[PDB]
Parts: sequence; structure tokens; C-alpha cells
Amino acid sequence: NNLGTELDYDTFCFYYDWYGSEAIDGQYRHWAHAIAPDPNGGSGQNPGTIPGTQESIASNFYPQLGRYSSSDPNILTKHMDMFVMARTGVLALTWWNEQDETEAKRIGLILDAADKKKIKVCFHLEPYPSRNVQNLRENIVKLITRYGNHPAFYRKDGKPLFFIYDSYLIEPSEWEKLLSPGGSITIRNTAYDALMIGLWTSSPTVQRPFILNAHFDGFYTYFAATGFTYGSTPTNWVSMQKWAKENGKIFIPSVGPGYIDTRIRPWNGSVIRTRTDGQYYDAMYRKAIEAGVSAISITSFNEWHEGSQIEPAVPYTSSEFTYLDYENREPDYYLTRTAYWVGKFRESK
Ligand SMILES: OC[C@H]1O[C@H](O[C@H]2[C@@H](O)[C@H](O)[C@@H](CO)O[C@H]2O)[C@@H](O)[C@@H](O)[C@@H]1O
Ligand SMILES: OC[C@H]1CNC[C@@H](O[C@H]2O[C@H](CO)[C@@H](O)[C@H](O)[C@H]2O)[C@@H]1O
Repeated sequence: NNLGTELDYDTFCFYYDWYGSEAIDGQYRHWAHAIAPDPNGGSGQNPGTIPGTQESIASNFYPQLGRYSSSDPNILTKHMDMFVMARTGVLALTWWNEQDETEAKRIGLILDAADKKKIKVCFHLEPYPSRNVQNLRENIVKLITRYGNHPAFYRKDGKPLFFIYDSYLIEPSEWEKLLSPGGSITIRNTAYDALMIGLWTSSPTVQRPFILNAHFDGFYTYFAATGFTYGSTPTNWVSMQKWAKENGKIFIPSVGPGYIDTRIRPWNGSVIRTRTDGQYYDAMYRKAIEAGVSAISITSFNEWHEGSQIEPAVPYTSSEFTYLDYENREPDYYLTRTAYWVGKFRESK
């Protein structure tokens, strides 16, 4: 078929499965959330928490689906249909090494639901406690062993792919042991080889040698807020792609529709980026496409805490809070606008 409605399998959308309901999970997990203290504020801070009631959830926006459980099969089915609408072929699943049965259950449900709609799943490996190259290898082995035969498990030209959040917290001399073909615990030329995509944060002076010396296969930028880092400043993307191509690396810029996290980080107003009826999203996605990259990542499907979500949101005013919403656009606008940009991306690919 050549209808311009097909999934794009070089488009990765960052997905969070940490939401709960009292009924399914025992608590409205993540809808309730601690308010972060000000890193530059007083020493006697009692910031408190967001209770995660119907009236007061840990987001500046409000989900169309309500305080949903990420364990709810019917929520998962709706999410996969939303992925189909957005034409986002790859769900990049947050992964925190929780080693508990409820997470294992969610991962299986997600894979199954994804496959029903021909969506693929890869893992976004987060900075879990004591993360290091040895337990990363062990966890990569576990994930590939457990899920590698699942039909929804993502592969690019035969290789799995992982995004590694805050990869800079691990020294290149450690990374090399895992990622150099010569490394003492290398995954290269093994059953566990994978495209490893590290987080490009700061200036080329620092990041270029880091990426080369760590032997990452590529890099992404994550942050939805333009200018938050050098990597998340879209005017740098042409130059970043040039370097990537010169050095055999895969550049996967992250684009987002906006940013606001002030419910959970009330001191962090400087990072707010307004959606302005979709123009912000358009500007950022346009920059990614114009940079001539082979793959794009979307921050995010449902990071509701950070207000970067493309998942449908609805207008809501409670006695506790007046939520932001999609303004002059319909709840599914960011899904359909994503499909539009996926089309433009494919057009120039
Ligand atoms: O200050 C809150 C800040 O937290 C996150 O970013 C973290 C870290 O993960 C990241 O590597 C660096 C990049 O400079 O910033 C840290 O403080 C993230 O949630 C961000 O959006 C937020 O503003
Ligand atoms: O997925 C990468 C990145 C995206 N932003 C959130 C990061 O996690 C951190 O912040 C959230 C709230 O936004 C907290 O709930 C987490 O505990 C914290 O680690 C995440 O790593």
C-alpha cells in the first residue's frame, strides 16, 4: 500500500508505563508525585506532594483517558491505536530495572498490544541505582533473551536498539569495555550486539570525543525544551548530523510539542516552552527533518509530569487547579500533527 498512513519504523516515541490506579496497582502511581525541592532554594524546604486525586494530579495538563493504569489492557489498546494515528512505528519504553513482577507484567502486555497493531518496542535504559557497564550488559542480555523472539521486539537491519539516558554519568573508559569490539565485556559480534544510542548533552568539544571514545553507535538529545542543552538547541542539528555522518554514527534528534513541569518542579519556570497551538512542535520537527537525519525521536508520548506529551489531553478545571489544555486544537491534534510530520520526514528520508 502507498496510502501515506503507514507506520514509520525510524520514528521513536518515548513511552512511560509508570502510571497506576488504586484499583489495578494499589495506588494512583505517578498521578501522585513528590514536589521536587528547589536546587537553589532554602535548606528548610517542605515542598510536599501532589496527592493524585481526580482534582489534583502531577501534570500541568490533564489526560483524556483520566488517571489511567499503565497495567490496564484496555488503556494499552487505546494507546496503540494512538500510535497508529501518529504513524509512530517504535515505542521507546522507559526501563528502570525495577526487578518486580508488576513491571514484568506491564512489559509483556505492552509488547502484546503493540504487536496487534504492528508497532515495535525498544528500551530506553534509565539511570537506575548503581548502573554500570557490567549490570547494563547483564540487563541487555536478559532483555534480548526474554523479549528478542517477541514479534514486536524492534530491530534495525537485524540489530536491537537501546537509548541510554544520561549516558555521560558513565566514563568512556567503562563504555569502551562494553561497546568497543575489543572491550573486555564487549557485546560486539555476540548474540547481544545492539545499536547503542547515547545522550548528546553539551558542546562538541566534550561530546564528540565522548561518543567516539565510548563507542556509541549513535546519539539522541531527548529534551523537548529548545535551548535546555546544546544538543536540544535545533540550530545545532545540521552541524551535529554532519559530524555524525563523518564518523559513522546515527543521529536521532528528539523533537517535542512543548515543555512545562511546574506542578512537580515549581522553581523550574525558565524551562517552560509554550505550545502556541502546535507552532512550537512544527518548528522543532521541521528543524529535525531539515537536518537530513535518518531517524527521529519524539519526547514524548506520555511524560505528563514534563508537559511534553502528545497523548490527547482535555480541558479541565477543578477546585484545586486549572489545567492547561490544547487551546484551539482538538485533543488528538498532536497525534494527527505527528502523522503529518512523519509524512514530511518520509518524503525527504
Ligand atoms: O532540573 C530539572 C531537570 O531534570 C532533568 O534533567 C537532568 C538530567 O537528567 C539531564 O542530563 C541534565 C541535562 O543538563 O539536566 C539534569 O538536571 C530533566 O527532567 C529536565 O527537563 C529538567 O529541567
Ligand atoms: O526518560 C528520561 C527522563 C525523562 N524525564 C523524567 C526522568 O525521570 C525523572 O523525573 C520524573 C518526573 O518527570 C520522575 O518521576 C523520575 O523519578 C525521575 O527519575 C527520565 O529519566
